[PDB]
Amino acid sequence: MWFGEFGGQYVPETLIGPLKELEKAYKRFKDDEEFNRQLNYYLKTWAGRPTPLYYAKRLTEKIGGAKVYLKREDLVHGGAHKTNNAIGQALLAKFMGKTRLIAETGAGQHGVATAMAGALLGMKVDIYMGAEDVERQKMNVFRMKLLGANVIPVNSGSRTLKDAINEALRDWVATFEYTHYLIGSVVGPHPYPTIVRDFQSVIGREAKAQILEAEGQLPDVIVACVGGGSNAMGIFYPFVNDKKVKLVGVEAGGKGLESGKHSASLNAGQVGVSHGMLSYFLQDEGQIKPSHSIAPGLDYPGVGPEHAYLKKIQRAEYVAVTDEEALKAFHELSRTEGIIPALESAHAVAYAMKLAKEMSRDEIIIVNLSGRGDKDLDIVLKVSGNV
Amino acid sequence: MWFGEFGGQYVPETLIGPLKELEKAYKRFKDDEEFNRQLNYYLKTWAGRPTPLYYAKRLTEKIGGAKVYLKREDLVHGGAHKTNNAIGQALLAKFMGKTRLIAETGAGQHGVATAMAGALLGMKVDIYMGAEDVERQKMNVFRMKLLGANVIPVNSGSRTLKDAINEALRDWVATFEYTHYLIGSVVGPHPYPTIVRDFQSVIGREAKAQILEAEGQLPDVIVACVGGGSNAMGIFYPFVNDKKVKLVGVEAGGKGLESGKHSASLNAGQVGVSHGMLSYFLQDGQIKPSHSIAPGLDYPGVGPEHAYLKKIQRAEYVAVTDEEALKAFHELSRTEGIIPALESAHAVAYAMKLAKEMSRDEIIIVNLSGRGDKDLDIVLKVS
Ligand SMILES: N[C@@H](Cc1c[nH]c2ccccc12)C(=O)O
Ligand SMILES: N[C@@H](Cc1c[nH]c2ccccc12)C(=O)O
Ligand code: NA
Ligand code: NA
Repeated sequence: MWFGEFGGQYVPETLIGPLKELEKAYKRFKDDEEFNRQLNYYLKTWAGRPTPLYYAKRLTEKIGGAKVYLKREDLVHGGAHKTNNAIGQALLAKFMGKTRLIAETGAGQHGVATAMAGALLGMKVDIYMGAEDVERQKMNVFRMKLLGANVIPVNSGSRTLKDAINEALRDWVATFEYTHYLIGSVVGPHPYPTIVRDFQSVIGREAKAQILEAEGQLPDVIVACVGGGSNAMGIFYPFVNDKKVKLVGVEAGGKGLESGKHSASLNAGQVGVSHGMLSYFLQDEGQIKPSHSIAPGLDYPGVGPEHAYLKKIQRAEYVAVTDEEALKAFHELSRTEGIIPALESAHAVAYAMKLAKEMSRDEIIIVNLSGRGDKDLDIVLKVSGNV
Repeated sequence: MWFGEFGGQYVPETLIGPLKELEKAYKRFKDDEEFNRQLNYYLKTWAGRPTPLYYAKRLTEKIGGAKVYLKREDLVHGGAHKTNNAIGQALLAKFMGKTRLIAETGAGQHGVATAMAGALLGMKVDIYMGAEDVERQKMNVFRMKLLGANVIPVNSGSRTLKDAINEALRDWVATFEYTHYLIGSVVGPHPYPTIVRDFQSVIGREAKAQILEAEGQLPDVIVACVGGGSNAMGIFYPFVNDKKVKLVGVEAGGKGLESGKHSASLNAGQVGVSHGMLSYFLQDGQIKPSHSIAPGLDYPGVGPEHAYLKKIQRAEYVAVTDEEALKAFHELSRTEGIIPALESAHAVAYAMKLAKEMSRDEIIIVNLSGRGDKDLDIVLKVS
């Protein structure tokens, strides 16, 4: 339940029963031969795993530093790493005899992934989404509707991601017997941070095998963007015991760390409790304060407790990249490698480019390209302008 | 050169020189050890081949007849099969010493694939696109520019795909010494129909191996959508010599075959010469306009190798309306969690009707040629 001082089950007593049932089911099914057969089958044939590890040769040469590989989570079904978690939890839900899935979403990407997994497995899907995010993400709302999911606008509180999570928790207490609450990052009360990390760790396991095959050795650095932290945990976790491999999580620097408009919880937040977990949050008064990022998936005031832990024990380092830096990396990757990255993933690219220039040419960097940029074209069109 | 009577190389003297140079280069490089090491490496690490073969279990059980499998070309980098052709030809261009790629596009999808491949190999990319299509494909135009390509609006003639092809050809005769013309389907003069089919046949070879692993046998029917015909040939070509395997191409029925608003060249068109080849074209007489809700299927002509297959009766060709493809778009999204391209939805729509007639022991493979992210704006307006 804890990662050092972070994690826990900071929830009302009505949630402890449901969380214990989930913890017991997961402990049984995680190593069950039939569950993993079906999971791997769906990941292979429906999601398209494994994804490749791609040597960004032009980008490497242009910077003239370390070798930059991209783990291509942009190629999984739906365009983001979120699918790995959505399938895992939706299948777990089916094996527990649940008929309905609920989920929070802010950017809409998790909402879409949950709706896809729900469609696949013949399950009912309701997505809680803050009204401000509904307005901002008209196309993802439409994807969810096409996929057969029902989107429920959340009008309470700040009308955004944190409020959707709380409304989803309120639903789950009343409906847990037939409903699984499908959380979209390594956040929330135990066992969710563990379950989501476990279902994303396939990224790192593939990456480790692919890099040893491609280069005969472990990478020097692994770089991943961090919103809540699931894609980073997925690629990090199989290298945690490899002491030589530096892990770098990249948070949303927004308009700048001193601008007050960012989502860098580990960098500038404080220890706090929200959504069932003890972790780092941006807060003023005790009030969990609004976050910002040009990348909608990084727009969350908190962070997963396992990242707080890895930062505390200094196993991983955490940095911030601004909106402008990510936007330059989005354009740069597109025209240098013909890969349009997600704006979230562009933060990790942006940092990797700075980091490669310093490092030696014999050394190796893996960047987790967590998603594709199709979803972000409207945004980039507005902000970068038509060209 | 030819496929039965169809195909050929009916171009002026200014095109004979570059086309012959391309045939020699293609002969040289198609089986070269170094060329294939680079191609398979790019298809694996950058494009993400192989793509899976998916058993659509809920769709199959719902319909209650044949097992429907989907060849998941929607998962290739870029979201459509065209990437296969774009990499192969762009690589060929690099091996021939070319620094520039030109290409036609109407839907924008070949334009994006060529832009991506050009970015990948460090080549200049100019995309010829009709002004009517430039106006209807804002986001694909943005994608191309984002990928470092330039988009040259074509204002001659009907301001769409056929005219853009013509302008690229006029460019290529002037610039062939350093430019490769990257054609986007199995059309145009020899050797383009052969080259494009060869670069897409990876689809069919994977699908064959995959269905043998899953089911222990070849499929009873393969169903693919047909615009120019590159995704259909890709999946058809490895099964041509397997006599038991039925091949079904699905053209755009549009507003209806009786309506005059469709792109079913094989079904309702006449034989003629255009863009240096003998094939089927919709005719008024002269070549007339085409229409489909799926922009990728919106072309009045069709590949000569499909004309050949239709004649020998090796492959059967059918049409599916806008309405029918739309219903299949929604059905596959809701039932399987896969949002198909509207082009691909034509293939799904026909495979669904066909599955109903067939038995539960029998197998259909549908080429799911692309994903539907690009079509959401169009589907939103109709919805
Ligand atoms: N906001 C993103 C990612 C996300 C989902 N759930 C979260 C919980 C915490 C942090 C981030 C997330 C999305 O909905 O796609
Ligand atoms: N119109 C589609 C497909 C296409 C490209 N070139 C073609 C030539 C003939 C027929 C169709 C095509 C596109 O541009 O993406
Ligand atoms: Na955060
Ligand atoms: Na046609």
